[PDB]
Amino acid sequence: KTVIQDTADVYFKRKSDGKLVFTAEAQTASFSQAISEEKLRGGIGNKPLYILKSEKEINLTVKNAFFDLEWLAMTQGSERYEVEYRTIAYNPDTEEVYSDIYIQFPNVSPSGEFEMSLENGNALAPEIKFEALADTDTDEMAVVIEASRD
Amino acid sequence: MKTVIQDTADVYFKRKSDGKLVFTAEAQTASFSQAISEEKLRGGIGNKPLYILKSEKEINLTVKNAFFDLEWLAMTQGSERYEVEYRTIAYNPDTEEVYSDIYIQFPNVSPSGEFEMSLENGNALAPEIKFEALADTDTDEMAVVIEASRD
Amino acid sequence: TKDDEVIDYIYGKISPLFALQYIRKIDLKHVFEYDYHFEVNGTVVRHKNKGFGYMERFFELKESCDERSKLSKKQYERFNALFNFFEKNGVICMAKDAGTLNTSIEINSLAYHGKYDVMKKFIEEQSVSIEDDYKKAFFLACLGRWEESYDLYSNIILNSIDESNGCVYYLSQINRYRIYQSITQAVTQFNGLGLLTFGRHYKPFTDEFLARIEREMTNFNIDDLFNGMPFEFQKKYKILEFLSDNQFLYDDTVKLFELTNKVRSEMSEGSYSFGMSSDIVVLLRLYDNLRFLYENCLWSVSFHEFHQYIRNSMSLLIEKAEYERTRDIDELGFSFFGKKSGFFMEYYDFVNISRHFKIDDIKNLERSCSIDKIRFGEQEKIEEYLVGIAEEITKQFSANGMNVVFYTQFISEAKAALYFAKYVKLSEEGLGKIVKALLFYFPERDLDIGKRYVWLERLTKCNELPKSIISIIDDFLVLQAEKHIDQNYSEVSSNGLYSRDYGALIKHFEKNFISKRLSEITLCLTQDKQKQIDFLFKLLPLLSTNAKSHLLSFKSVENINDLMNGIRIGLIDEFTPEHEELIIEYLETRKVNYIVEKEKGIQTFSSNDYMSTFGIWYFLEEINNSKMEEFIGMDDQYDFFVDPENFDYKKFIPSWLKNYNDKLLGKIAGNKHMKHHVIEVLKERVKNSNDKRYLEILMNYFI
Amino acid sequence: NKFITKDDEVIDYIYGKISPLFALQYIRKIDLKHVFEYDYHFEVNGTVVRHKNKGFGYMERFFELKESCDERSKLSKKQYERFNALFNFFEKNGVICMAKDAGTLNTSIEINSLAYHGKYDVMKKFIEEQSVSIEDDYKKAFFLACLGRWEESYDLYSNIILNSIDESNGCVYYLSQINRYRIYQSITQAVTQFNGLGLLTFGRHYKPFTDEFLARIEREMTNFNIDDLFNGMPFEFQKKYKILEFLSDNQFLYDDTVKLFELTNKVRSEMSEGSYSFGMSSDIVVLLRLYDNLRFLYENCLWSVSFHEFHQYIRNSMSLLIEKAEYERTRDIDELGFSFFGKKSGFFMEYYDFVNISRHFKIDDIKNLERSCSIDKIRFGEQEKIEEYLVGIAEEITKQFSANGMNVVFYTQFISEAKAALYFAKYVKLSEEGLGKIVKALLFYFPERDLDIGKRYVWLERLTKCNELPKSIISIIDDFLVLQAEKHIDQNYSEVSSNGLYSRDYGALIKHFEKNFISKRLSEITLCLTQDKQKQIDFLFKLLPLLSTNAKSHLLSFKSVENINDLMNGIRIGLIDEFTPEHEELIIEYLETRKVNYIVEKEKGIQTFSSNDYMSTFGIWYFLEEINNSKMEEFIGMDDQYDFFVDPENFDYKKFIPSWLKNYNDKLLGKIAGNKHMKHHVIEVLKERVKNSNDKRYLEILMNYFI
Repeated sequence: KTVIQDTADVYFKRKSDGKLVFTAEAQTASFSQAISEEKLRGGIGNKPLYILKSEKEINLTVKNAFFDLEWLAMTQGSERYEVEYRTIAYNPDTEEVYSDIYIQFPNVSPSGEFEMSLENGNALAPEIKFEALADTDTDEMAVVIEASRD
Repeated sequence: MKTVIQDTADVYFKRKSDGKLVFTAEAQTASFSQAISEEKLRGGIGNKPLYILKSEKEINLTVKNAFFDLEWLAMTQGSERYEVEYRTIAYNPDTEEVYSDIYIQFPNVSPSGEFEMSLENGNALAPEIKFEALADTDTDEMAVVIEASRD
Repeated sequence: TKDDEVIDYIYGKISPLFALQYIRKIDLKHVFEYDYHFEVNGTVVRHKNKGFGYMERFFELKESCDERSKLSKKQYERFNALFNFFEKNGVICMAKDAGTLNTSIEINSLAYHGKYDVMKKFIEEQSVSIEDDYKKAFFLACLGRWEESYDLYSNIILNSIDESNGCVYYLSQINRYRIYQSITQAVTQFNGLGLLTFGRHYKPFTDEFLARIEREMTNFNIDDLFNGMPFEFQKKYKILEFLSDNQFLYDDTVKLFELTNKVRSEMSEGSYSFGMSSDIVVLLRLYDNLRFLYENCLWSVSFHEFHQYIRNSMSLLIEKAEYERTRDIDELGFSFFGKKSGFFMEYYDFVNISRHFKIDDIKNLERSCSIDKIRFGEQEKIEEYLVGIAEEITKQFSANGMNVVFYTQFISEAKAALYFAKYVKLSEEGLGKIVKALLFYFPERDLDIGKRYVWLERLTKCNELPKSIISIIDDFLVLQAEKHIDQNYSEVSSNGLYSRDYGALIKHFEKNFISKRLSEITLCLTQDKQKQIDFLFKLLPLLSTNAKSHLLSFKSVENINDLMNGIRIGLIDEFTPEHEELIIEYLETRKVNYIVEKEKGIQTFSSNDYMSTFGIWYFLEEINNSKMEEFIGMDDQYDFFVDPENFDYKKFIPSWLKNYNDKLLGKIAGNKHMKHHVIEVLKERVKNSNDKRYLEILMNYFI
Repeated sequence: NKFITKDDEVIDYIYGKISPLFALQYIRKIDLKHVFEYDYHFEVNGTVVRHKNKGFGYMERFFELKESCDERSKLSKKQYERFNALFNFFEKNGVICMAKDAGTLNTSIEINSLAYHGKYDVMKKFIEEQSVSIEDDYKKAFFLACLGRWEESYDLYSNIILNSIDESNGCVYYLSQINRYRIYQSITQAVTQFNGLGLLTFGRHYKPFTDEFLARIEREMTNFNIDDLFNGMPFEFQKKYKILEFLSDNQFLYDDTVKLFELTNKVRSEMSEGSYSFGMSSDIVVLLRLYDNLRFLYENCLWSVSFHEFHQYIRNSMSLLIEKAEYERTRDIDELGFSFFGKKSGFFMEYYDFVNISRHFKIDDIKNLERSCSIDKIRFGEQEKIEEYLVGIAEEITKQFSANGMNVVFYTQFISEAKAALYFAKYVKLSEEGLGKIVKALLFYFPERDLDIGKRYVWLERLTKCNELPKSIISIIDDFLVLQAEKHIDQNYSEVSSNGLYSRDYGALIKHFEKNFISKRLSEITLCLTQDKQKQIDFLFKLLPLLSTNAKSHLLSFKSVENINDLMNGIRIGLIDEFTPEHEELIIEYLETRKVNYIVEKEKGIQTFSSNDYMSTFGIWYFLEEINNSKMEEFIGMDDQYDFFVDPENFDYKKFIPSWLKNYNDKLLGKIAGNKHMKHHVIEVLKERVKNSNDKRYLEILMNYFI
């Protein structure tokens, strides 16, 4: 009858400068990696000599009520939105905080459904959905930093 | 007339060794289940026999409209294990004409339902009850089916 | 401003809640005029606060040390009371300072634990307070004594007018309405169906009592009960509106529906959840609802809607736990969740599943969850609960006095508990008690012979078989043998198992049994007891050599029923021409019957269908007689077994393969004429259905 | 009700108890028990049974009068008129006859609201007309609300609420007040969500409402408490229209949700047992209840139809029904499984079902249904009306986004329906003109914020699944590519995507369907371009097969290959046949740089990922014989798949991910199954995964290839 719960931490940041938008927590935090492929290409040209058809899409989700008070007001009155996750992991044998986990995305795009008009007064909770976006150059999306040097 | 499509059924119980027609007739829900199962209860034998099979086998029933009777109910107010007979009507898809009636009879039936609804809001009657088809060691039992439409 | 100005308001709008033993955390939003949110994990979040934060100051003071002493002695006592009350309900800190939380849940009601004997001691005791009378009435109501509970409720509601406490009056009135409803439904179901289910007419309530309760509450409505309460009770106790009607279970059920949809979407998508998952919320809410409804002596716990809610919550939790163990590796799992902390099922979960489920629901769980892999902890309390159940059953059904009303409310719990005892480990003496209770004194009306044997094997699955259980089974089997002496004592069963399986279960583990009692019984058997010789004929392997020699005389020689019975024990090892002749005679009679049925348009399905084992014998060269080929067209299984090249495979029902013994399935994959077709139906069934047995058959033997 | 003994008195009683209910167009059947004080019970089928009656069966008397033509003539002319009005009301509502005599019944479902059918132009024309009555004003208010003009909707509702008491109408006042409250709630949530996240989403601070309107809406109804609206207003309404009580509180979407939850539990339990149900199944009740609810909330002009709670209800009901249909498609029977109900409706998805799925679903839930059920096997009907609906969506989008006019308020409501419709139109056989219009609307005028260059390709390809590619669609995609080429002059454009595909895949898709597609306009664009402006070099080289022979020679003189992206793309287009040692040297250089930055990373200890692992493709090069160099082996230990492919002998199978096999081609899986070194472990891991999971692709891969 005793249940142990954990937390996380989320940090947005727009590119070309260091404007910081962040959430204190990520309750839902539904990280969803998926892979799906279908039949493709005509098959002509004899050898295909290539098997790298890949469709990797990454979806995120955050929960908060903190939209930052410094520039939200100034804009109130398309340069990427790169995110940096941060969390902690512990060694099961010792149950001590020894590792810090950093997850980084260099390019994201906010895609929220503007149809959350509910019927009763809710607990705010403006859930925000994000999608990993990639250019055509190289690398991008998944980068993970691992602590626990000792 | 757009898209609903409905049908109907019928249920008749009986008291064995007597002509007492005391039960419901309609079977609104009328779910009917078959299940054959086996396990490792024969996990080991002396080998070189011939077989036993087994298959357990058991069939369930449940009907609900109530209003059993008032005469036979009265005479019971003051354990043949009972028998049931089903009567359903099927139509030919090509012509959609009433031509076939199905006769289904189970010689033995064991009434055993959870004797506690205890629902918070009073319902519109319909005390759904279930049945279990008992089987003996003699022969046959289970189901006897007759098919109409000798046209 | 001043700290005293903060703590006085909290006492002012919290202190009246001391009459209740518990309040659920999410209900505190009502007592503060929707000003804050109090999550199921015990944290604090502001919603409509615009003035001073009277909420945050209390936790600030609780964390601080020197500020505690800066108040007056009366205010220090007030802070102590507020601290104690908050700690009892699990409100720990606020969101900003929230760290790691370990919520504590503890049910202390004697009703949950099923200690009926302690209830019996408590009831025979002179009460000294109104709360004691309320507890005694609830204890009687759970004990089945539905008649005196009404009188004690009337007395407590009559004596509670002249006291400044309306909480007892309100709760007692709700309970009275509930017991009246239960009595009405019970008598209706009795007079409707118990004359048929129980075999007789049972009238536990006199007509005067029903007439009086009807006269008293013909004109009572539950929706307006709160509005009739005085304005002070309207104001202080706003936390108790949601209990007046049945809208409370509606509001919990809709939230469970949303959570279930979210969990199912999560499972289908194959994502991960950080922070608080959607199942911990369901578990916490379920436990809060349980302890709310139990500690405060609310009678709503014995109704169908509560059972449905707890059933659905537990089913969702177990399904999520099963899916958690079989998730794919991907490339993120090990770093975040390594050394998987599986969902342990403790004593509380076992009691919940046992009490609130029926057999069909547990079977449905077993068909879609490998429940044997799940760990089972805290086994001593499980043993104590099971032994108490067995002793209560023995006491109830040994004396002449059976409480039918309590019988309807208790038999399901004992049934489910003895079923679920398969996955837990048992002590030797406790195993003896449980087996004795299941075999001897459990009623036959609700539990048949085949069901009894299946339950005995289920309980045997996890624990070995010592000598005490063998002696117990031997005693019951001797009792059944001696009871089978009247000319009309036929036996019935739902799975067709009977006493032969009891003999087989004895023989499977221990091999050299003698059973002196049965030898004594059979030595004195003279003649003219046909069913008595037939009963222990199938019991031959458990008999002595001298008893066997005695029984071989006046033996039921070769009748088809007797042939199958004798070949199921090993008396016949190889066929003789007489056996083939009898098989042919049975087949010819069946063919004439089929001609008659076709003339009458009748089709039959029997559990005593010998029509199928004949093809099995023919295919494995048991019988070399070659006149079977003329009976083609009687049954599909015969045609499939005897003529593999002539049967039309379209009639091949794929449910047949489940019943085949493993050596047939080895032999079924040897002939060319039955390999090209069975493979395709196997693939189709494994692709279009989720039955794992079909996949096993396709994988291990055919491939 | 204890004085009802005469037939004419029976008719008078029923008229007195039904007459107030002629103002509404339609009423829910199952709520008629509230009117008659719980006396009877109207089953969703249309029959009736006795529940709380101890006297004369007045409903039974009316029913037996209905079937007796002679007795219908035994009444006064006034009584004949009352009986005729009762008959018309009972036929429109849907009730047919009694339960004890009910035979085969065919209940009718029909929706007439113009808001449901998505006919926006006709609705605008109706709005601009001059009003006649107060009910007309109610209709125009609803239509304005659905059109995104929430500013004037409040004004019209205020006018009708001010003029309501003059005509002594009761229903209009109640309904207008409720709609006022919902429209206020929606305006407040819209502006709050705007200021919250639309600043990041749309890129600007959109203010479509003036501040004084917000001030007024805040002032008028600060202390509006909705639960008291029924109770506080005069008694004649409290005694006549007791059926309309539930619209006030929120329980009107709680009771139905709980009942659907119970029925879903029952259906799921019956699915896992194999039970056969006679009579009215547990799934027909869901369909009937949903259709009655839709008729009530759409015919009678209510604004509770644009909320999340109702969408959840429709989603769950439809998902349960489709699950039941898929299960009923495939199961086993011994002899009598087909004997009972020896036919099937097959869940023929009609026009109303398609509108329901389009309006109240998102992409994620449709994807969940695709994963679980097999929608392709379900039949489709009236392919003409669905074509009209889709063409209407396309024309609305083209009209809205073609001119400078954009209504953000309408954009919040229309785009989800547009997306759902264009996604789900994959399974329905389309025409020629409709296909052309839909393709044009998708390709040109659909906003790039809600649909990047990635998902457009997915949606177009899925619309080509059940159809062909006629000349018109090829020409219009060529037009899209030419617009892209004209656009490919910006110095910063990057063509970001969330799927990994770009304009080259559109051309590849065309060339798959029709190969001899020497492009015409792109050829001129390539010819007119010189060596100075080299931003278009990437876009042109990605799209090499769509060019002329003279353009081929010009690009041969143009362009260059120096880094590994050029090599990989040339491999993607099939230009490169083999490798001279120069490309091998480049690959070796990249691998060497990988080792040095790898030792640096190991010194600091990060790990990484980097996603598009070119070294997995390099291991594929090595295994599949096309590259046979021996220096490749010096880089063992980079990735798990790298060691799995390059040196299977010294590769531990613990580090094998089962999800790699999803991305394996026919020939590659055949080659890996043809080997013997690693085969047995591959079968063992695939079997372990198939046994305990529900991924059909895993079973198919295990069966077809390795067996």
